[PDB]
Amino acid sequence: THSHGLFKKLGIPGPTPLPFLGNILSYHKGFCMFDMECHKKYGKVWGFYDGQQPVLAITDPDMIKTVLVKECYSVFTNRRPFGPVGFMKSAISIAEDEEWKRLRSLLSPTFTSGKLKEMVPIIAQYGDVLVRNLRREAETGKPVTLKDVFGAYSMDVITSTSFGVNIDSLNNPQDPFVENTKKLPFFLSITVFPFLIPILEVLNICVFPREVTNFLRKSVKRMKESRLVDFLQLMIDSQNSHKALSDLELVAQSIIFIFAGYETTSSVLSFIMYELATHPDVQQKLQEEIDAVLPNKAPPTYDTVLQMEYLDMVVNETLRLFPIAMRLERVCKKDVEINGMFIPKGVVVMIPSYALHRDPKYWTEPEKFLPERFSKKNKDNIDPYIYTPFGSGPRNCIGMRFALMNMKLALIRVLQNFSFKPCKETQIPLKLSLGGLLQPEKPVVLKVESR
Ligand code: HEM
Ligand SMILES: CC(C)(C)OC(=O)N[C@H](CS[C@H](Cc1ccccc1)C(=O)NCc1cccnc1)Cc1ccccc1
Repeated sequence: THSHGLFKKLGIPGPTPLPFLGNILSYHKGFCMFDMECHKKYGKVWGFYDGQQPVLAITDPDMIKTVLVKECYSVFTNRRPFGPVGFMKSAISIAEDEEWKRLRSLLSPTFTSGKLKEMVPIIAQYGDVLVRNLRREAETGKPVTLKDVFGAYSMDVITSTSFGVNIDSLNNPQDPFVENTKKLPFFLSITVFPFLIPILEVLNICVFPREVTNFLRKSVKRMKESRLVDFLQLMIDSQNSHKALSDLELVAQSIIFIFAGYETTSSVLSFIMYELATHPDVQQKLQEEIDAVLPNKAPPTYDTVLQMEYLDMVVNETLRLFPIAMRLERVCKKDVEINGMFIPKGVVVMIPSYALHRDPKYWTEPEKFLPERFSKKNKDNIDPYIYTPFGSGPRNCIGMRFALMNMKLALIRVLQNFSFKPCKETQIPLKLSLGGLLQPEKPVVLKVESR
């Protein structure tokens, strides 16, 4: 301190920071709105300060590719640290440098296409649970809260695809597992006071409610020593050139996968159903495609899901509008130059995906939900370093193909059986949480009718 002269020195523009707070008061309307304003106010690069922490936003695609792919191992290896994390330091998305590289290797084969194909039957079964739970509300002409019913399904897939546990968490009961996973303003104080992280790490306050972590640490070792197709097994089989996965490390990845696949899968489904309800022609076109590929509500398979091109377009265009990461970030670990621009050590480089996905300079009518932008005709004109809903380079979303498959199997089975209509209580137009997550302000409620 005061680092608040850094961008002024390098001649990079940006909004003037306030002492101690940097630019964070500018987050009051949300990260996303701030990034769009900076994009329009300042052009291709700009800097700002989370507290004392310099953040350099970059929007040039070549420069993005340099940061995410070309210089990843050498410079831009880690994300911005947050805490306190406790033992979750060993989790893949949080770990750093060689320890992350290791964990990436031990977990990468778990997410192959081949392994994903063997997970489809198990992921198929809970699609049926999803329909029946939906019908009980469709037969009772009462509006439905999608996040609840989609969460129940996403919850259902996680416990099965990661541990073998099998529940209908929606109704079926207070089964011992649904509840510790229920615990599925503090994080802002971190940024003005990031020097308090090591404080909280010697105090063992875990952002992961220390009890849940205590529940699964023992829960895993119950499962481990009971067996001795799912993620736990795929990881246990792995610990049988890198030191094998420890027993606590395995747990920490389990936790990351539960987090990853719960509110992401559920929220993206809710975003998709909102678009399909408020664009009835897309919904019908999708329903026809599904009936053409799977006549008589034939059960979807891995191969038939990959066959559905309009399904893919609907999914991709939704992710354009609602990229739930909002931003991609890498810590600069060395003095470097990329594409004719100096970057000093310790700067956080940030790619503002939300802003890039809704930038008129690449997207016509960016606010409109228009699946055709992803027609095999048009999909080729889309810069992969502008549309980046799963990141890019060695540190992109490891769960990407699982998550696309998991969501699509849900949609297919659901669209075979129901149509989705707006209720008077639907928020139209949907608004984003002014807060820190990409979620709707009010939850998505829609009318559900049986075909
Ligand atoms: C639609 C759902 C999802 C989306 C849009 C999504 C998106 C992302 C994005 C944008 C990143 C950052 C990548 C980067 O910085 O370049 C990421 C990281 C990650 N995601 Fe996902 N994700 C989703 C679901 C999942 C699921 C289901 C898993 C299951 C395990 C998962 C596991 C991970 C992991 C482990 C990382 C950290 C990768 C690493 O640091 O090596 N994600 N995800
Ligand atoms: C800005 C603040 C500090 C408020 O919260 C974050 O920093 N939020 C996370 C960073 S840990 C994240 C999820 C998580 C893990 C433990 C406890 C809560 C949450 C994780 O790794 N989840 C797997 C995942 C999540 C979403 C998409 N795909 C994969 C979000 C994150 C986004 C992209 C890459 C890595 C992390």
